[PDB]
Amino acid sequence: MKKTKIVCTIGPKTESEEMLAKMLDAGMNVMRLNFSHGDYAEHGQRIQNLRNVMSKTGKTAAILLDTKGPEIRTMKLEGGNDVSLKAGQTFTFTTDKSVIGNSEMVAVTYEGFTTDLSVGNTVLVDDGLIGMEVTAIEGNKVICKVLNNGDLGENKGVNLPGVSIALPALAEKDKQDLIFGCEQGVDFVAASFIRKRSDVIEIREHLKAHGGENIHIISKIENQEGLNNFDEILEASDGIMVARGDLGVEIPVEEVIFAQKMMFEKCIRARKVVITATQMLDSMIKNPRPTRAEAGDVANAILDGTDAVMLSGESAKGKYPLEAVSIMATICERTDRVMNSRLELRITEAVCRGAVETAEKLDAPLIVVATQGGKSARAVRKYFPDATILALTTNEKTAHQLVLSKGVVPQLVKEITSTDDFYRLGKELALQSGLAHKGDVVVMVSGALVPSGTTNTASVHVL
Amino acid sequence: MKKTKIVCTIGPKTESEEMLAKMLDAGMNVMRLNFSHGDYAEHGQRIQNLRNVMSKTGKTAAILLDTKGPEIRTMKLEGGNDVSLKAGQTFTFTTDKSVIGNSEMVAVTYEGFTTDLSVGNTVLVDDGLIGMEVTAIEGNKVICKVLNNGDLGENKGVNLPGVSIALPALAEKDKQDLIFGCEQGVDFVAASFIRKRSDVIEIREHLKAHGGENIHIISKIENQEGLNNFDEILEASDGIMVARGDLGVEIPVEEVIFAQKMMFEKCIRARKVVITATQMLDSMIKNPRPTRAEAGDVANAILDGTDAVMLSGESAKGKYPLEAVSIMATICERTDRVMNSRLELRITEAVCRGAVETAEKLDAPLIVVATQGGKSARAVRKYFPDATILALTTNEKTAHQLVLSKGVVPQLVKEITSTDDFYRLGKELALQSGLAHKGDVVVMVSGALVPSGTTNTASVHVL
Amino acid sequence: MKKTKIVCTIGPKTESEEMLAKMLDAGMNVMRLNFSHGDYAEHGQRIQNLRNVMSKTGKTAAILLDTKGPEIRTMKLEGGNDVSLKAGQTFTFTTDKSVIGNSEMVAVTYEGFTTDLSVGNTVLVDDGLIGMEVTAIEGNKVICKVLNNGDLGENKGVNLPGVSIALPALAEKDKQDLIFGCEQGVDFVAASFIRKRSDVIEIREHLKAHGGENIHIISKIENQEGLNNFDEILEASDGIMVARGDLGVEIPVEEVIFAQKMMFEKCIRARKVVITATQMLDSMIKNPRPTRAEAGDVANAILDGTDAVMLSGESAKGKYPLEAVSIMATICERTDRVMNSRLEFLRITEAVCRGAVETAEKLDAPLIVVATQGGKSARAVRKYFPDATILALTTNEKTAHQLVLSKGVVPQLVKEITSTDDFYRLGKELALQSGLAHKGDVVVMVSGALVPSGTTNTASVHVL
Amino acid sequence: MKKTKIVCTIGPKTESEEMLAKMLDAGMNVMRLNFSHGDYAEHGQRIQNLRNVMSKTGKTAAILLDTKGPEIRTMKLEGGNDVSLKAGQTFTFTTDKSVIGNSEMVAVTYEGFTTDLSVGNTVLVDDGLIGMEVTAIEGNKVICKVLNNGDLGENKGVNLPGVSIALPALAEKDKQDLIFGCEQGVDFVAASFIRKRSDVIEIREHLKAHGGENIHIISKIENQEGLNNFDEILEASDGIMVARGDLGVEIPVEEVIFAQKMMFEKCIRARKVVITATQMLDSMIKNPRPTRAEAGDVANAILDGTDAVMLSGESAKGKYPLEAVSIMATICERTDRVMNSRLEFLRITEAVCRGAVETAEKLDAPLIVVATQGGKSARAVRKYFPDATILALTTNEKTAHQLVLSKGVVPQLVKEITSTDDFYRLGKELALQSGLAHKGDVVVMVSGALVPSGTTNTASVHVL
Repeated sequence: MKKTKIVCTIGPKTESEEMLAKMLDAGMNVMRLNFSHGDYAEHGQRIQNLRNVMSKTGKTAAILLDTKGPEIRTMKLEGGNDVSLKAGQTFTFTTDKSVIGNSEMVAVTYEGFTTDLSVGNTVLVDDGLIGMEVTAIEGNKVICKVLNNGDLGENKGVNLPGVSIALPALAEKDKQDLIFGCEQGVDFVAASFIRKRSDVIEIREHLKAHGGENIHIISKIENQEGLNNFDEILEASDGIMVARGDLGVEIPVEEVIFAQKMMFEKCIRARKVVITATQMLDSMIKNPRPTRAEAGDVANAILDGTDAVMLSGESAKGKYPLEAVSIMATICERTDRVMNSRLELRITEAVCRGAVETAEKLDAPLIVVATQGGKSARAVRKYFPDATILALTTNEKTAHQLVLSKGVVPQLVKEITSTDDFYRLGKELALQSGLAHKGDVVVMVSGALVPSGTTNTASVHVL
Repeated sequence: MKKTKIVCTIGPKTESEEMLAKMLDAGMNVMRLNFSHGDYAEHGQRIQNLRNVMSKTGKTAAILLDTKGPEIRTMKLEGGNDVSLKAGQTFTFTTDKSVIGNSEMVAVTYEGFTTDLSVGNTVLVDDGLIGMEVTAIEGNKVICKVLNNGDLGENKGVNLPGVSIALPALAEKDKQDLIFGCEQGVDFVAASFIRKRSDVIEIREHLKAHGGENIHIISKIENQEGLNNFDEILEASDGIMVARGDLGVEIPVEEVIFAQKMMFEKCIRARKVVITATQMLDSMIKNPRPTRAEAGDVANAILDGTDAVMLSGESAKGKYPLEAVSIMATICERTDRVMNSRLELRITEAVCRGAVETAEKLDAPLIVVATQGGKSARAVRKYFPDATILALTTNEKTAHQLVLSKGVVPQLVKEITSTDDFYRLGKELALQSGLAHKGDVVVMVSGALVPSGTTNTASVHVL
Repeated sequence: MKKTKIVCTIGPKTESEEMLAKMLDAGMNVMRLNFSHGDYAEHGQRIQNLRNVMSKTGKTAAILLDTKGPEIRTMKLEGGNDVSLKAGQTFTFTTDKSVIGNSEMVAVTYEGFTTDLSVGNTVLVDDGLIGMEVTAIEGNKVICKVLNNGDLGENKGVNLPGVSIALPALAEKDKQDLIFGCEQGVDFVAASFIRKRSDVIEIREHLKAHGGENIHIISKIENQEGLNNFDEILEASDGIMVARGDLGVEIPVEEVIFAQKMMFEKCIRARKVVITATQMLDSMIKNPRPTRAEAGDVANAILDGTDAVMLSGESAKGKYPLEAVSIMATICERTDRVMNSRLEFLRITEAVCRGAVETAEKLDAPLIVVATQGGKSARAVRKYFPDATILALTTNEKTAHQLVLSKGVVPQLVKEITSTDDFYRLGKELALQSGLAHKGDVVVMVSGALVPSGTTNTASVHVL
Repeated sequence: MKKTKIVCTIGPKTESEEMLAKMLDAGMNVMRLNFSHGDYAEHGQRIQNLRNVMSKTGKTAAILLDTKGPEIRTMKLEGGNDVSLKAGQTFTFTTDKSVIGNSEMVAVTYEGFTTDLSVGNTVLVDDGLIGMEVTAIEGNKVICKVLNNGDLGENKGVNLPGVSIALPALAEKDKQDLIFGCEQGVDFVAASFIRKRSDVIEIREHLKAHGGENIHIISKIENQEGLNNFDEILEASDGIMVARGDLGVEIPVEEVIFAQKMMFEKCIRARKVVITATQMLDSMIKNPRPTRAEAGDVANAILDGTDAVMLSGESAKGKYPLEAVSIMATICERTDRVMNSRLEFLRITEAVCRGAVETAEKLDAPLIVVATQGGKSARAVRKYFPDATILALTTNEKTAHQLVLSKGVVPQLVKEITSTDDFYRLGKELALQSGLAHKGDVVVMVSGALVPSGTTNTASVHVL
C-alpha cells in the first residue's frame, strides 16, 4: 504494498517491543505519543523500544509527538455529582476557580473567559452536549441563557465558535513536553489547538531554541478559528492534521465534509503532508471488526487524497489493536489500488509533474528521488503517481520524516557526489529494494547544480 | 432549491396530514411504506392522507411500497431467554420448526436450509453477530462449528454468503401486499431481497396481472448474490436501492464503499434511478442532531451520484423526524450545490448529452423536457446538469415517478400536439414555474416524429 | 461528389448552351461575368443561355457579376514607341491628359494622382515591372527617381502600394453595370478595389435603389488599404474575393500567403463565403495540363478553407476550357476528400449549428438537412466543414441560387415549410429523393423554430 | 534569427570567396554541389573556397553533394532538325544507339528500354511535353501511338510514369563522384532517383568502402516507384529530398501536394531531415523579385514542416543570386515566426525529448541545449518544432556540420563532455556566450546519461 501511511497512537497494550514489531508487520508506519496522558519515562520507554525494534529488524518508522495543548474546561461540582440543566434557565460561568459548581454556576480554567467573550456569542460544553448564549458579563462572572437540556459533568471541555481565544500557543506543560521531544529527537510535532499563524511561529521558535530546528510541525486544526486562518497556518506549518470530530463541534455538520476536502487539496498543492485523525475506527476499541460506516469514512478520506490515516485509542487503550491496524492497512491498500494520478510555473513543479507523466507513459513501477530535506520526494507525491517513490537521502531525520508521506519508501545512503553517480547508485538500489526488476524502466528525479530545496532534473533508465 | 430527492418512511408520528404537509415543506419528496410492519388500513390511510395534502397544497409527491420480502430467521428459545454460544463449540440448525432451541440447536423457518447449504459454507446470525461453519448435514439437521462468542436471541435473521438461497421471489404476504399496491396505485415497488434477474421478472409479471404494468420496480440489493448478478438485475429493473448496511453483512467491509460506487455508475449509465438507503441518520431516532460521520456518509453518497437518499425510522418511529428531513435537505442542497456535470452511440445519448452541454455553454437555468413515460427526463439527468429539468407530460403516473429522479420538476399538462406547440407551451410554463425569468435561455428536449422511448430533438429559446 | 465550388468566367469560347451544359457536367457551379470586357448584349446573351440550360437540364447555378472597377493607367507615348527607362533617372507623371509621353515623362488618367500621393511613396507601373520613388510634387506634375531599368509601354496599369487612393467606390461604368445586374437578377456582385467600409455601403445603397437589395456583395480585396480595413469591409459585405495576384504587387510577397489565410479564417468565422481568385491555372490558357505549382496553389487555398475557386481566362478566352474545369474539379475532390471538420476545438446559432455537426459526425450521418429562408443557417453549418453534405431547403429562389457558391451545399427549392415537424417530414422525404442518403442512414435536421430568420436554434436527428 | 535552413547551389556566378561570404550573411547555410555539371577541379575549388571563408570568418556550414544520377534520353535526329509529331500517329523508340531519328522513330540511351516497359505503359518525352502509349514491343523496337501534337528535339529527357525502371542505383559517374565526396569529406550526399531500399543500401556500402561511413545519405524521391517504396527508403536513409517538379511529370498533378505532405510528416516522425527541392524561385534566374506563387509555395512547404529549402540555378547560374537568398531568408523568417510546436497532441527518447520541449515552453525558455555525439538528440528535439532555439554541443566535427541542415539548430563544437553535471556547467556557460540567451533566462538541457549514443534520456532545467 500500500501507499497511505498509518499513524498509531501507542499506549500500554502496545508499548512492548514484541507488540511494536507486530504492529509494523500489520502496517504501522508512525508512532504517535499523545502527551495529554503519560509521563516522560513511559513515553521515553516507548521511544527506546521502537528504536530497538527498528535496529533489530532494519525497518524504518517515524515518531510523532502530539501535544496536550491549551484548553478551556469547566471545574468541580458539588459531590462530584452531575447536575441537570434545563433549556431556558439562566446559567453562569465564573473566573474564580475556587468556586464549586452546581446547576446555576460553575468555574472555568481560563481567567480570560469573561474577557474574550461578548454578549450574543455562543458557549458549548462537553463537545457541544449543551449550548448557551451569553446575556450579560459582570466583572468575573459570565451569564448565559441555556438553549437545550443536558447533564453537566465535571472537568468538561468548552468551545467558543467564531471567537478568538487569547490563550497562548503553548501551555507550560507543552513547553516542557516539546523540550522532551527535542531531547528524544522526535521526527514530528503535532501542535494541538492551532488557531493562528502566530501560534505555529511561537512553537517553531521554541523548537529552534532546543535543537529541534529540523522537526516538522504538523498543525492540528481543531476548531473554527483555525479553519478561518487555514491558509496562513498551512503556510507556516510543515503539515496539517485534520481533527474531523473536534472541528465537528464548532461548525455546521453539513460543512465538515467540505472543510476536510478544502484543506486536503490546499495541503497537497503545497507539497505538505496531511493526516486524517479522530473518529477513524473507534468501534474497534471494544469490537474486533469495524463498522461499514467507519470503513467508508476512512476510504473516502484516502480518496480525498490524505497522506496518512491515524488510529487513537484503537491502538493506545484498545482491546483489538493489531486487528485495527490490519483492517486499516487492508482498507488503505484496497482504496489506494484504484486511485488515479493528478497530472495537473515554478521549475520544480514543471519537472516533477513531467516526471510522473513520463513514468506513467512508460509504465515505470518506481520513481527514484534524491533528496536532502525531502522536498523533492514530497513534490512528486503531489501528483499521486502509480509508481512507488524511492527517496535516497544522507539525512537520518529526513529518511524518518518521509515515512509519513504517501507512497514513499525512504532509504538512507552515505553520499551522492554527482548526478551520474546518483543514477548508477539509484539503479543499483532500485534492484536490491525488490520494488523493480531487471528490464523495468525507472524515472530518476533530482536537483543538479542547485542548492537543496529545488528539483530540476528528470532522467529515465533501464535496470 | 436542491436536486437530490428525499424518501421518507412514514409511520405513526408522521401519518397525519398536519405532519405530511410539514414533511413536504422540510424537503420530503417520496413516502415509503415499509410493509415489514403495519396492516392495510394503516397504510391505506397514510396514502389517502398524502393524497389529500397533495390536493390541498398542489404539491406533488410519489408513493413507494417497500416489501417485507422472503427471509430466513431462527425461531424460539427456551423461556424466550437469550443463550450464550462459545467459539469452537458444535452447534446445530434444524428444519423441524416445532423445535424449541437452546445453546446446542435451534429451528429455522426455511425447509430448504439443509438443502441449499454445503459443508464449508459459512452461516451468519443476527446480522453477522455470530458466524459458523457447516461441518456436516444429516437429514433435516445442519451441524456447524461456531467461530466467535456471542449471544443468540429469538427470531434472528440468517445470512448465507456466496450461497444461492432457493426461496421464491415473493412470499405469499408479498403477493397480497403487491396486489394492495396495485389497487392503491402506488408509483414504485421496492422489492426486497432481490437475488437474480428471475426474481424481478416474477414480480413484474405479478404486477402486470393486477394492473400495475406501469409501476416502476426498484430492486433492493441486500446481499452478495444480488451483487454478483447486479448487471442482469439492473437490466430487468426500473431502478436500484442499495442497502449498504444489509450488504455490509455478506461481503468484506473494505469492499462495500466500492460496491455502492460500482452500482451507482452503472445505474446512472442506464438512465435508471438509484436510492441510498439504510444507515443514513439513525442517530436522529433518539437525537435531534446527526453525527458528523453520518452527514459525511450521506454527502459522499450524493457525490457518488445518487438520485435519492432515504430515511427509515428517523421518520417512521423517530422522535425528531422533521429535524431529520430538514438536516437531510440541507445536506442535499449543500452537496448538490458543488457538483459538476459529466458531459461524457444511440441517438438519445447524442442529443441529451449535447443538450446539457449546450445548456451549460449558454448558462441556461432550465432544460424543459417533453416526456410520456419519463425516459427523456431521466436521459438528461444522467449528465448531472446544473440546469433544472422541467418535465412536461400528460401521464399522471409519470409525473409522479419523476419526483424520485434527481433535479427534476414534473408538471402535468393536458396535451402536446406538435413540436412547435411544445416550444410555445414550454416557454410559457418555464416562466410561470418561477425557475426561469424573461430573457433567460432555455434548452428544450423532445422527441419529434418518433414513438415514445426516443429523444431526438434539442431546441434553444429565449423567454 | 466534391464539395468546393468552381466559379467559371464565361466568354466567347464557352458562351454557347452546348458548352455551358458541358461546363456544368465537368464541375462548374457559378458563372462569372467579367465586365472589364464585353457589352450588355454579349453578357445578357450568356445569362440567357445558362438560364435556358438550367431550365432544360434542371441543374441549378449562380450568376456573379464582377466589375471592371476603377483604375489608374499611363497614357500615350511619342510615335507609340516603347521608351527605355534607366535606373536612377528622373521621371515625371502629369495629370494633363493631352500630354504625349517620352523617356522623361508620361500622362496618367487620374486627376487626383498629384493629390493622393506623397513625397517618398512608391509608384509601380505595368504590374510592378518598373518602380519609382516620388521626390517632389509640383502642381500637376509628380516627379520621381526611377528605381530599376525597364521598358515603359503605352496605357500601362499603375499601383500605389500602401497608398490611400481617392478613387470612388464605383466607376460610372460600374454604376450602369450594376443597374444591369439588377435588371438581370444576378445572384452576386463582385465589387472591385474595396478599400473602406464606406465603399461597401455606397454599393449596398446603389443596389437597394435599383431593386437589388437581395444581391450579395462580394468585396474584392486588392491592396493594402482594403487589407488594413478588412475587418470592417467584411462586416458590411456578404463575402470576400481574394485577389492574390493583385496583392502581390501592392504588398510584400512574403506577406501574401498570410493575408489570404488571415482573411479566409475571418470569413469562415463570420459565416460568409470566400473565393480564391486570380493566378489559379493561367498556364491552361495555352496548355491542356496545368503545372504542379498551379495545382498545389489551388489545393492549399482549398486547405486554407475557401468556399470556391475561380477560373478566369482559363475558361473565358482559353484554348482548353473544359480541361481546366475538369482538372479543377479533380483537385477540388481530391483535396476536399481529406479535410476534417473544425468543431471550434457564445450565441445560440453558433452553439446549435456547431453542436449539430458534432452530432452528425458522432452518428456518421452523411447529410445535414437545413431549413433556411435567407441562407444564414446553411452557411452556419458550413462554417464547421462537415463531412456531411448540406441539403438546404428554402422557399426563396434567390437564396437557392446564392447557396450554390457556399462549400458543400446542395440547395433545393420547395413550396413551403409550415411547421417544424412538417420540415422533418419534408426533409426526410427529400433526403431520400436526392440520392445523397438512403433508408437507414441518420440525418441531422437544423432549423429555426418560433424565431425570425437569422437565428438557427434547433437540431433534430432522424432515421430515413 | 530564422529557423529554416537554406541550401544554395553554388556555381560560377557565386563560387568566389567574396560571394560565399555574402551568401552566408544573407542566410545561406548549406552549399549544394550539382554534379550534373562541372568537373572535380571546379567543385573542389568551390569546396576549398567555402572552407577558407569558414575559417577566416568563423561561420559554420555544411556541404552537400547532389548526384547527376541515371537517366533515359532520346538521341539524334536527321540534320539535327526538330520533327513535328502528330497526335494519333505511330511512333517508335529503338535501343540501337547508331540510329538517327526522324518523325517516325528515334533512338534512346537505355538498352533496357525494351525490357522494363510493358504494352500500354505511358512514355513521356521532354518533361512531359509529348506523351505516347506503347502498342507493341518487337526486339529492340518499342512501338507507340502518340497522344498529343508536339515538336520533338534532340537529346530530350524521358520519363516512364508508374514504371519499374531497372537502371542501377548509381551511374558509373555517380560512383566516381561519390568517391570524390569521400576524398573531400562532404557532409551529405543527395542520391538521385531512389526507388527501392536496395538502392540506398548499394550507396551506403559504396560510401563505407571509401571512408564515407559517416556521410549522411539524402534520398531524392523523383518518381512513383520510390514514392510507393517510401517507407523503406526512409528507414535506410538519413534524410529525404523531395523533387516535386520531377514528380509532377511522373504522377498525377492532383497528388503531388499530398505526396510532399505525406513524406514531410513521415520524415519528421523519424527524426530525419527533409529538403524542399526544385521549382522554388526559378523566376529569379532572370528577375530580381519572385512571383507571388513562388513565395507562397515556399511558405507552404515550410508550414508543411521542411527542414530546409533549396535554391538551384537561382544561386548557381542566375543573374540575381544574393537577391534570391535574401528573399528566401525573408520568407523563412516570416513563416517560421508564426509556426507552433507539435507536442504529439512509446520509447524513452520520444518521451524525454518531447517532454523537454513541453517543459521549455511552459517555462518560456528561449534555448534548449542538447548534448549529442552523432546528432540524434538534437534532431529528436527538433521533431516537435520548438519555439526555442536548439544549441547542440558535440565533439564530432562531421556532426557539427551536418546539424547545419536541421531546422532551428545552432551547432557548437566543444573539446569534451566528461559528465552530466559537467555538461550542465558547460552548457550554461556556452548558452550565455552564444548570445541566444541571457542571465535569468531558463534553459532546458537534454542529454544521454549512462547510456550509449542513440538514446536521449535526460532533461534538466537551469537558470543562467
